[PDB]
Amino acid sequence: TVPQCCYGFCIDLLIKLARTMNFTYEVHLVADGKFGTQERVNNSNKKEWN
Amino acid sequence: SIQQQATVMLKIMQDYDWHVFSLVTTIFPGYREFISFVKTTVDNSFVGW
Ligand SMILES: *[C@@H]1O[C@H](CO)[C@@H](O)[C@H](O)[C@H]1NC(C)=O
Repeated sequence: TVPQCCYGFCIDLLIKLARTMNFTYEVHLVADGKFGTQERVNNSNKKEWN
Repeated sequence: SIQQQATVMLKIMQDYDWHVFSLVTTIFPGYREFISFVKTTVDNSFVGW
């Protein structure tokens, strides 16, 4: 969990939303590195999301 | 038990080319657990029909 630097348009919109609604930013990268939609788990255990 | 019996019934329904189903029960507390299990299995649609 090394600290990376991420920026762009989405972070600017997030900062604007935080300033308008007095929020705070806790940006953290996803460990999976994917959107993580519905998928079939191994051995048909259960239905969950990643 | 009821929990595994519902799974067996659904596995049987998988064959015979059956996909649409509807169940009718009573107000007994034991039957409500079966209904809840069926609803959870329906919500568990990642695999199966
Ligand atoms: C923003 O909301 C926080 C709520 O924790 C409040 O303490 C703060 O005074 C607010 N700032 C403004 C400018 O309204």
